Amino acid sequence: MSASFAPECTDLKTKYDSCFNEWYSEKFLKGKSVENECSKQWYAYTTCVNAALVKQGIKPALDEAREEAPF
Amino acid sequence: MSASFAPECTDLKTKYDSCFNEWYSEKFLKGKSNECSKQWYAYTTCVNAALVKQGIKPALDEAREEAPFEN
Amino acid sequence: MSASFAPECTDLKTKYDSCFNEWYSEKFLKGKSVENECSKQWYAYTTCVNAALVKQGIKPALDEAREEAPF
Amino acid sequence: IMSASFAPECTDLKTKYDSCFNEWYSEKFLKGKSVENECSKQWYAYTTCVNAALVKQGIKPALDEAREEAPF
Amino acid sequence: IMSASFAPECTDLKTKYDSCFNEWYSEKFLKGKSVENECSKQWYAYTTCVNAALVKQGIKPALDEAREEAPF
Amino acid sequence: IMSASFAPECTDLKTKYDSCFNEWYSEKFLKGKSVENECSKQWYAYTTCVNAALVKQGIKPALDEAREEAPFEN
Amino acid sequence: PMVLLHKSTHIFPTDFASVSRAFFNRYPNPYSPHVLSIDTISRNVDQEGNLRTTRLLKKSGKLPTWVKPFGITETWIIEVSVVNPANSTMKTYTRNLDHTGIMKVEEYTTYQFDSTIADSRVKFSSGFNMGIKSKVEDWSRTKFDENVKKSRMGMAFVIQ
Amino acid sequence: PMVLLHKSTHIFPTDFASVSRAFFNRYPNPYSPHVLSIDTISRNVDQEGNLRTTRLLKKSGKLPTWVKPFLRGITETWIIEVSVVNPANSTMKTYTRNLDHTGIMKVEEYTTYQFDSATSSTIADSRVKFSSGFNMGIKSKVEDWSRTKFDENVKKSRMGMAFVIQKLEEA
Amino acid sequence: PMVLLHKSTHIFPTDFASVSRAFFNRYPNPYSPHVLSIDTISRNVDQEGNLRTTRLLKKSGKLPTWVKPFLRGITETWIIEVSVVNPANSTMKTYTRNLDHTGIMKVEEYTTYQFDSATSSTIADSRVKFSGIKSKVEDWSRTKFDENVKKSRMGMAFVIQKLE
Amino acid sequence: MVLLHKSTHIFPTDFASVSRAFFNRYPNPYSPHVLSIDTISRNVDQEGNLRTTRLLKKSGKLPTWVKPFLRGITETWIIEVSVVNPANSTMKTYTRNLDHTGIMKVEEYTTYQFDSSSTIADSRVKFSSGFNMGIKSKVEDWSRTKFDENVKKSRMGMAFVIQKLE
Amino acid sequence: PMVLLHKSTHIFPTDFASVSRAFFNRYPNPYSPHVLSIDTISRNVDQEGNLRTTRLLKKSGKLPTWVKPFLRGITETWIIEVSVVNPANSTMKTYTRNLDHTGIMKVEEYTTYQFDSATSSTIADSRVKFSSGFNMGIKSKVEDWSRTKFDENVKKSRMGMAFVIQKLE
Amino acid sequence: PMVLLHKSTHIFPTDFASVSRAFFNRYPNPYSPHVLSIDTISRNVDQEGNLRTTRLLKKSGKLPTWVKPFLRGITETWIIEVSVVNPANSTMKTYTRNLDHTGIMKVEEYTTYQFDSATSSTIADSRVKFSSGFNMGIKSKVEDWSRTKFDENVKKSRMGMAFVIQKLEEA
Repeated sequence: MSASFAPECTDLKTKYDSCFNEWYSEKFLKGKSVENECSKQWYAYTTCVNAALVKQGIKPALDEAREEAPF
Repeated sequence: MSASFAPECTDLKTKYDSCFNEWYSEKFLKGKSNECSKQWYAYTTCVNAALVKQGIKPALDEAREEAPFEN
Repeated sequence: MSASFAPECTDLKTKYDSCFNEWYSEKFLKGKSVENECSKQWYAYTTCVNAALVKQGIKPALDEAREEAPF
Repeated sequence: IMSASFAPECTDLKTKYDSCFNEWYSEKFLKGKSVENECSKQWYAYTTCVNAALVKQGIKPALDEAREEAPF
Repeated sequence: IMSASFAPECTDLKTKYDSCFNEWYSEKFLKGKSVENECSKQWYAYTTCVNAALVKQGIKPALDEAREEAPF
Repeated sequence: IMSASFAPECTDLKTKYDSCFNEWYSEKFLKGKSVENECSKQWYAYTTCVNAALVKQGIKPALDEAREEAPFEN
Repeated sequence: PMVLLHKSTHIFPTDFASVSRAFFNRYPNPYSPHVLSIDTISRNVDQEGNLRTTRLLKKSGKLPTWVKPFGITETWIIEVSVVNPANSTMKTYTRNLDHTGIMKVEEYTTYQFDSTIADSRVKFSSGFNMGIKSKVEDWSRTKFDENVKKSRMGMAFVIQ
Repeated sequence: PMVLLHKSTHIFPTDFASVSRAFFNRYPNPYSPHVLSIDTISRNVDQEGNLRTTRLLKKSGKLPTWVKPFLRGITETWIIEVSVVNPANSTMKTYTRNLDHTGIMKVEEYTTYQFDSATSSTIADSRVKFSSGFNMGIKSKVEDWSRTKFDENVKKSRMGMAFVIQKLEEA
Repeated sequence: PMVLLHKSTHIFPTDFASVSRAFFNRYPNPYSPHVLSIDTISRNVDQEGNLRTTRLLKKSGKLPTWVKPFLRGITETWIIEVSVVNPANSTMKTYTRNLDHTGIMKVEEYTTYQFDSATSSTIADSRVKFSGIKSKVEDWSRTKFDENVKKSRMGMAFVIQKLE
Repeated sequence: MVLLHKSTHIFPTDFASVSRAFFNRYPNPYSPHVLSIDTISRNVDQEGNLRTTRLLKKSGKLPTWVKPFLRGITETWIIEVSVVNPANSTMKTYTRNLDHTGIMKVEEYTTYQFDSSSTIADSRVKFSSGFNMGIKSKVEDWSRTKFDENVKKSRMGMAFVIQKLE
Repeated sequence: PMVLLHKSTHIFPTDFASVSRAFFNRYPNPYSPHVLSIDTISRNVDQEGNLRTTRLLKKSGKLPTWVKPFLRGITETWIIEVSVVNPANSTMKTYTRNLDHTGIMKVEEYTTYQFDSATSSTIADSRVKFSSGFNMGIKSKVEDWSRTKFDENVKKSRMGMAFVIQKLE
Repeated sequence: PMVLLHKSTHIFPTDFASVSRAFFNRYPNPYSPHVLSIDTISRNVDQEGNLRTTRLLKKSGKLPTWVKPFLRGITETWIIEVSVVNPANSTMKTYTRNLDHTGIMKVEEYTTYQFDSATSSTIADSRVKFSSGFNMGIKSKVEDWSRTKFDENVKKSRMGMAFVIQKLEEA
């Protein structure tokens, strides 16, 4: 199970990923859902991580690559 | 699984190898016996086609003239 | 499966480790023994190892560090 | 042979100035006959050419900083 | 002190030739008093020794090739 | 235009000595007029100073060791 | 900017659900040790019912030893993916976020069901050439200045 | 930041006007080939009648082999030279130091010239301060290395231990 | 002499017998490909009922990029690993360190495994202690200084002469 | 890759003394790395001009940015070709390196021309290196390798994970 | 031309058939991650009834730090592998060597597999010869250096001495 | 330990006295800038009337690129210079060698100066021996490299083969 670049978030990330995995395998891919049923764990995780990501010098470049649509 | 150096040849290689292996274990080592000429033909035609473009062919031909097990 | 630095010792080593693993799991951790039930296998293994190790230019540093108490 | 300015266009001007300052240094200042600058024409020419060249260079800040410093 | 040839044996010969040339260059060629080679002996000796030595150096191919160039 | 001693304190001394040696070398020794040390004073000042400096130096052993050798013998 | 293109094809003898799930879970694993961390930056289902994810990876590695005299221990990588559960198809895009001045490595991969077939194309883009040009320009300058001094001086000396 | 000091003294068998004038004209000269140019940035006489000058030099040279490989090579460095002449006391003070490559090293040289009527000679005392941070650079690179490696080793310990624990439970 | 300390902790959701046993058999495993051999040097039960083992490991690897570029490259290191197990308190103490290449660096690692009945889990606390140029710089500075003293004396004297 | 530099100097003397200086410029204390000069050929052409070709050998260090295996002190041969036109009192000189030419070709043109009251000397240098293409090739191999490696790692990793899944 | 030798022996607690078949199928495997491909160039049964095979492997890896750093970096090596199997005697002989980068190093390996009924095991004997020309390269670099240093020193002596001798007048 | 030899000859168009005196005063001179100082360690006239001198020189300089990159850079070398002058025969012998950095290299030079009345010139013959031993260091690294690669490969075989044999027996 994967580590987050910010260790403080790793545990939460594990919870979000676990939930997402079940929703993906059982519901989304089986055509039974088009929503994000993982809102609690996602919120926790994404907050912790974004706290870390402001400290890192990477947010500008990442944002620029997010305004890009490589597809 | 096993790769040819030329991706186009890999399936051919598998077939050939598959065939050779049986022949090796069941006939050759048991003194009961070239039953792989078809698969060998396909495989080797592909490989040699690929080798002409390769820059190792001089060195390889040269090394194929050497007999390391003699004297 | 792991190897000894002296290949001649690897089999004896395997025999010994096997015995010790059993004793450790079944006897020692369960308080059913505080004695050495691997006399023979350990003897063979350690005779071989000490024979091989003494030739090694490593024996001094090792002996030096064995007089040491890291706790 | 006379020393080069870091900017070749200024070399000649620099020479004139230095020449003039040399005469002044030996004959007047050291002998107590002067505490003024008798070389301002040549100096102005020289210093204008130089400071023009110095702006292209990335060194004016650093030069200024160690010039604000008083090593004495 | 005067220039060395890459072949020390030729240095003496070289010195003579060069000396001779200097004179002719300054006094005759540039003043329009001559356009001929008044240094033929010294030149012959020097260039014979030199070519003898040059055969031994592995640079003769490159020099020969580069003499076929006309850079002007 | 004068060479330095490895110890700055000795340079002037060295110079005096060298000047003296030179005159003696060219005018007396090479002409067969002498085989003794007519520069003993200068030599004295200079060598006392030099050996003083040399004591502190990390080369004194290697140098002493190399002075026991005779590279011109056989 | 030099550009090199490579392409690759793979066949998975198993189902799209397992391949795409594996893709979302491919780290850590023993054959990709340079992966330090992977994070999910954003994920939602879009207008057409496709899953859109963006993730952030950090891998470690050395700049190639010969580029050193012209580095950094870690690189960030963005991974952007679309999954279409209807068609059983997936498209992925990875690239490095930093050190882009030196090189940019872009990889597009599309997974499609037939067994699951994967098409990859990588575009390496370099400027390693542009880096040398700077050091060489500097060398050239300094050398030229040195020589200009020596020519002038030497000539003056002899003219005397 | 490492600091190293050196001192030196020379005696010129000549007069202050000749020494100081030479200093203002010391380039070019055959013993100083890496000096590429000298420029006068400012010159004026102060409240106390002393001459105040700031000059700018350019040198060529190679950076020391012990610097990181990206900075290795031949470069040109700028040098500031600041001097005061006191014509009353016949004394001079000079100070030079490099303006760039200051991350790598700083080299400062203070020199005082004073006239000595006793020896009829001009005495020059020089003191040079070398101060660097190359040591700090090594210590930093090492520290970062240590953190990263520690991360890998703890990761492998955990991953491996887990692997073996799982495999030894299928039994 | 530089000294660095690091700490890390992990929780194994399993029993002390399993974690500690795995530790005695932790190689080979796919995440530790550079480990070449492991040997048990000595194993005994002490006065207080604990198992004391000393083992010798050999690993291959690249020396760290920050060393003198001639010792950089790939080498092999011997490592001593010493352990105490307490079956009673269900605890384990381990110590590893390099036996050779110590001139370059010393890397020591303590790791303690302890069973926690609360979590039904084994808690592992790891602590690491990691522990010439200046000479080269010194020599450089003396040299540059001597050269420069020469150049100043010579140059100055030259110019002073030419002004006469 | 090609880089260009230019320079001008004015010699406060007559064309004859300058050109004569050029033929005799070595040795001089500002040019310490010069080992030898040799005169390969010399004559006055149909149009009355003196044409000389000379050979120099220099010692020196190869540049830091070259492969660190070729770094160190070496000796290079240099060719110097000159024309003097005594009528106009003008001179053209050209040097270029004979060897180490794979690494660089460094050419220098310098023209001396008289101004009726000084000799004006114009210098031009053209530097050229094939280093760029060498680096580029080494990059091609790096990219090929990194690509191929990554394909194996992908194939293995995906297999390991897909299995550990099922 | 420097040469180093290594030899090693491994014992497989199994029969020759299983060992030799494994050898013909030894890649890919998780402990050999740098092997990129293996291909069969030729395979034949000879006069004496033996199987003669020639194979080509491609490996990736980093060139060693002791090489001229102009050649340093990561690359790919081609390796040729030649084998003979004798089914009667139950024995196998194999040979590998790199086809390219031979300028930097040549690394050869001979191996004999044999059955030993006593141990009921297949015994594999390996003999490896590493040979490099790096040594000659250093020596040559040192020589050129010595030649150049000597030339410089001859110039400095002639020039300097001539200078001082002139200064006497 | 490599040994390289070089020999050379020069002819001074002058008399032995001038050449030899020049020899004792050859520094400083513009073609030898790296000489920092010369000292006369000992000087005496021997039993047979020849002058015996020992001197100590210090040079600054760069170590050769072919040494270990940890040693590359600029340093100082002490040099001993030993000479005999024979005023009768007009002949001189000199011998120099580095006192330090002998781990890296030893460089020896014997030189004989001789008067030749035929040419009215002084002939100087120099014979230099270079010796190193640097080589043994390099070779050592290669050995280690090979040892390690070999051990790795043995591991890789033993594991790899076992693996495949296992995978085959499950059939």
